[PDB]
Amino acid sequence: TIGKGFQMGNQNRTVYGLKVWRVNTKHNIIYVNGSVPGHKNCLVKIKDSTLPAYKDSCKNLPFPTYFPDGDEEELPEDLFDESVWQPSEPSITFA
Amino acid sequence: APWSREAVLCLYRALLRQGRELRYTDRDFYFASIRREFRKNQKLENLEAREKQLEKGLVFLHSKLGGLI
Amino acid sequence: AVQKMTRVRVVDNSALGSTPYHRPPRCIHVYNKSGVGKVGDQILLAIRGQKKKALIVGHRMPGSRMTPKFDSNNVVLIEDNGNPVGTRIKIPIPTSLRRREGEYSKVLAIAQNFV
Amino acid sequence: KFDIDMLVSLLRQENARDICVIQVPPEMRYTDYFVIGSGTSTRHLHAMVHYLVKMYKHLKCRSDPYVKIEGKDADDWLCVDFGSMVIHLMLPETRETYELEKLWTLRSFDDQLAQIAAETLPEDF
Amino acid sequence: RFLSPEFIPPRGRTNPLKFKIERKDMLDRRKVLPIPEFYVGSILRVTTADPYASGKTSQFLGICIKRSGNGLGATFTLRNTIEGQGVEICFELYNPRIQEIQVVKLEKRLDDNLLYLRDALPEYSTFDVNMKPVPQEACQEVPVNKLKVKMKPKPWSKRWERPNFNIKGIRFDLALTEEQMKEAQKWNKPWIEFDMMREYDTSKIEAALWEEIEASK
Amino acid sequence: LTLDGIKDRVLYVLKLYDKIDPEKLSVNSHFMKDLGLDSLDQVEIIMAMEDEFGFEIPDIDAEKLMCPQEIVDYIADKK
RNA sequence: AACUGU
RNA sequence: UUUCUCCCAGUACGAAAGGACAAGAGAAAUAGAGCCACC
Repeated sequence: TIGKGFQMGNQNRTVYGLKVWRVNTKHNIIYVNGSVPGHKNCLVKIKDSTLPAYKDSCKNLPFPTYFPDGDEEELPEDLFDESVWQPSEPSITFA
Repeated sequence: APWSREAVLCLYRALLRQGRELRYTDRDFYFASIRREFRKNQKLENLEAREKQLEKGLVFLHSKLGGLI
Repeated sequence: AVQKMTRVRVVDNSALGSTPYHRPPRCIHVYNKSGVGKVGDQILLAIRGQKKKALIVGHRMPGSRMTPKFDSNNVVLIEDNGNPVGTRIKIPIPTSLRRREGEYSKVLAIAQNFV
Repeated sequence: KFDIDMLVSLLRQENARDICVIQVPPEMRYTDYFVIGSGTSTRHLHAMVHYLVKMYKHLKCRSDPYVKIEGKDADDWLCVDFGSMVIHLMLPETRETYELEKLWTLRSFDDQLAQIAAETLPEDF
Repeated sequence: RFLSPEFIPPRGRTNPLKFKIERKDMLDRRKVLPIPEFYVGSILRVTTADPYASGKTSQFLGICIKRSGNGLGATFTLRNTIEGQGVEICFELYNPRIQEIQVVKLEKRLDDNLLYLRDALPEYSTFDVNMKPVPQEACQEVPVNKLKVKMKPKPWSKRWERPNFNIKGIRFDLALTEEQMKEAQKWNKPWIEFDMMREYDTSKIEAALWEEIEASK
Repeated sequence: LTLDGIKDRVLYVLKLYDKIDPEKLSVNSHFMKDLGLDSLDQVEIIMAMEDEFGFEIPDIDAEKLMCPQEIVDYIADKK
């Protein structure tokens, strides 16, 4: 966390249960719901959710990891969640 | 009293036809209320005030019973 | 942001609200778990020496984006039975009250002007 | 699906004495249809109000969530908010006093609108 | 060449890549929804999808009073008085629920911010919602309304008379004596206008943005 | 069409309306004076006749009829 | 009583 | 972290009157840890 000096902060903290909205493969940018502790441009540690509900999510994901070297199927540059409205899509009308 | 009493006969008659053409609403209430509207208001009015009442009814007539559905 | 004191305007045709009165209105209670009252939040208003429930329909506190910020605090009186005290509302009323959690159809069924 | 025509037919079955339906153009940011209903007595009001919701829940609307009933506490005015239509069920005497039909037929020209008055907030001293 | 304010990045340590990605989304969205050129003081009518209503859209008309935000998150506020109630709505340019944007009257006002119009007389802020679009000249600058608004009694939301606000669209003379201005001028901070540490130049950035925006087209 | 059928049917629709008192509801029964009808009162009187016989009567000449037999003739020649 | 960061 | 509503369901149960569980969903509230796209 951001340190505030004598008044504080500068303590390791973890935020749990943050969903991923989109991933940019070209720049390796992951879009994550909510806020993350620390200042902008601050390194963070990311690991799979440890909540009991999401005990085994790696079964439907690249189990060891994603290997671009294998290139089994080239992924899209920008990965979007189904609910997410991509830019250039038609204006949303609440019908 | 009216600028033209002829409009009233045409105005009132269409309201009754619309009531028979008005399905979703309760026909019984529409008939009684509409007849009240003429009886309550048209008995005594001034030319300027009457013009507003008849003008709104004319638009009421000409706009699918003024949106009554 | 309706809160302690907060001079308000009674947008209703209720006899107590309609009649002018000398005393500025000091709202007493906000019917919410939180202490701040916003649009659609029930509140208790003292009018003509009497206490009547009121529903907020406008506020001067800065609001969320894409919404109109009202220049006056507007309220509508609601009876104990749940029917509105007044049969008419004059100020434009936001239509978000319909989706807002609670019973707002009656008040909306009394609001002529919608923005 | 649950639509305007189905409910009004159901309203006829439960014998609503007064039914009024007002459509609203898209420009107005409110419900497509506003409906006003009447019933002889509070017991009749409760029965008809429950019937429409029970039919609504059975009649598909799985995508839509369950609709809570508003105004059941009041013995003279009950209102149910459905997805595309709002039905306000009251007594005949209660109906005429409120004049909901005038509100929507005359959006801003209803007579009782003028009857509203204002107030003051001056400094006492 | 009118470069919209949102494209201009603010000074900071934020990654330039974020702006490039944000601009791409902004440029791509602009194709879906046309964002007309407008300035504060212009009356606009904006069509937006209504979430509370079901399958219904609405148009709101008001004078543009303030522009804020940058990038995809940029928003604009337009003010109007409806049924005697002053209303200001902050519209996000790239929100998918804005169906269409129409500049009913493209014009500018004396000040870049018109929040003082709340303290001005209602007529200066009253605009007909149904007013039809007025003609505009493409090969001209937007008309600048130089009418000076009259204020309400001295108690205001903000002390516009102060040099910090420096509002040029207020009839201070009518409502304020010269002595009151001197009291307000006690906060002049004349050194501020002469300080070069508060100056940030985006002319080069603005010029560069123009080609990038046009290239995307 | 039967003129007598229209005469008694026109009288019948006039009889149906309740507000007017059929003290003398003759085939020549007048409206403004015999029935004491206001400007609006004659309106609905014509309307009841209009409903029975397929309407399409305009007031330009209806307010001039002033009696059931005259409308009977107007109905007879228009059918 | 109002007034204001009390 | 806690509360409320909904759902399950007017179902189970019960002669009726009346009326649940658990599981699931949505709202909030407070506490804790944070965050500045917007206001």
